[PDB]
Formats: sequence, C-alpha cells, structure tokens
Amino acid sequence: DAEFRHDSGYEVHHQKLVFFAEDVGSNKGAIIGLMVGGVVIATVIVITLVMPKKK
Repeated sequence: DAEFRHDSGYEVHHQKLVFFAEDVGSNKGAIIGLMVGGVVIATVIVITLVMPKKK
C-alpha cells in the first residue's frame, strides 16, 4: 500500500528535474533556492523567444 495515500506522488517516485537540484544545492533552502532560480533562468529564455517576433 502506497497508491491511495494523499502524498503518493511524493512517497513514490523515479525521474524529476529537482534531482539535478539535489546534486548542486547542499540543503532544502538551496535545493528550492535553485529551483526558483531555474524559473528565473527559464523566464528570461521565454522573454527572448518573444522580442525577436515582436520587435
């Protein structure tokens, strides 16, 4: 039993982008730190997809 419990997608897992973060960030704060970083790095890429079609 592990499939009906309310936290099944956290109790049971396999591949996820945060497991690169777990590699560089020493600790939880830095591991989410880095994932919030990732959203800032991916948001800048999305801005620059848009300015060459708009300008």
